[PDB]
Amino acid sequence: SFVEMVDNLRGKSGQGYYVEMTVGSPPQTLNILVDTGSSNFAVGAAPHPFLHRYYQRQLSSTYRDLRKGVYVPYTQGKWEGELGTDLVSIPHGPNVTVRANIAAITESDKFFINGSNWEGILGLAYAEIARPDDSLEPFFDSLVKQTHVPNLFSLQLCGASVGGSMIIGGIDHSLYTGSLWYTPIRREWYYEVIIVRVEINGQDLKMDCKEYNYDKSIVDSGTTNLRLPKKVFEAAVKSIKAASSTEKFPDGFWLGEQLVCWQAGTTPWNIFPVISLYLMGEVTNQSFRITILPQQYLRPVDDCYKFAISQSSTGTVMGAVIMEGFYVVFDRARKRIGFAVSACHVHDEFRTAAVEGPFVTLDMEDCGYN
Ligand SMILES: O=C(N[C@@H](Cc1ccccc1)[C@H](O)CNCc1cccc(C(F)(F)F)c1)c1cc(N2CCCC2=O)c(=O)n(C2CCCC2)c1
Repeated sequence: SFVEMVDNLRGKSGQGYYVEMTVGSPPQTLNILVDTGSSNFAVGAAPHPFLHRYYQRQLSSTYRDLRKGVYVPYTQGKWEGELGTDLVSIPHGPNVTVRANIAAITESDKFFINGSNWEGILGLAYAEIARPDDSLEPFFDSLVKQTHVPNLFSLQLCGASVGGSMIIGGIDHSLYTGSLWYTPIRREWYYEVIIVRVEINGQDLKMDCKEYNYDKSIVDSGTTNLRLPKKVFEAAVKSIKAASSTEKFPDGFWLGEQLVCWQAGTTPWNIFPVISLYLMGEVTNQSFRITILPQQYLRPVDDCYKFAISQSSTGTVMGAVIMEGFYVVFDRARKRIGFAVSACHVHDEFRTAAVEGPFVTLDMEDCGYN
């Protein structure tokens, strides 16, 4: 049913992926960044030098003021504004119209990005993390309640400027090859999962697995990098350095401070290691792994790249670095996230991104922090 949604996503580099939407009556058109790591629907609603277009409440006859402000701070950027509801559609989405909560963004800081082509943000996670609180129903919850759209969506982010698909209401077999493998959502707030082992070039990092999920581990289409807790990050960087020691790089590279260059075509991919995350599976003592290549974690901007693994103090964030290799299925109805090899992933002639299992892992519940 879903060819109509294929290729409904666009963007630039590490400036997020966006889908076209309409708000209000008559329909105003905006591009909205798709964000599995938050839960507020919000839109530019006033002049800003990075916005070429914005939402104008005056001239929608279906607007309703809710007379309540709201504030949202992210790992990067923050904004405040004014709540209301309005009628909203997704043109290359399902043929439906819904009445959703919408934040009209009045002030903001280091949120909007110059030349980005998007004007708001569609928070696809659960109510538990909506500002101002619980009770502001997120967009997808309204969609599901107000229509007959099944309670799942799936994302295929291609890292080629950049493109992909958001299939709302199901799964499209043309976007992946191999099998889908599934991990439980641990709790409905973020799309929280449990990582149970980490390998770099087939070698185990040998930490207490609690450290991998310290605070929490989440899947987040609105974050660029693979972000890793302090302890895990360093250990990761040590192993990555050693396997690539055949050449040396500035300390500022490993910190994302720098950038690193080679003769167009000549990038020494092979000297760089494969990274595997093992995730909790669906059956007793059962896990599977996702493997990424350096083409995913060295992101391009002589051909030059930035190291897109970085430190975090709020847990693991599996952003675009992770997602670009896979088709990712957010199966809210069964509380699980599926991974499969994406049909648009960047091939090495020697190696591939992979989703593999089953494997056996004991005490998987114990890997989650409390
Ligand atoms: O924090 C970021 N993403 C937000 C959403 C967002 C989109 C566009 C601009 C700014 C922010 C995600 O929502 C983060 N989810 C985790 C989260 C942390 C804190 C609070 C919340 C919540 F729920 F309250 F919103 C959620 C973030 C974080 C980024 N960073 C900073 C260090 C490495 C990295 O990937 C980043 O590069 N981006 C890029 C800018 C455009 C999108 C990719 C974004």
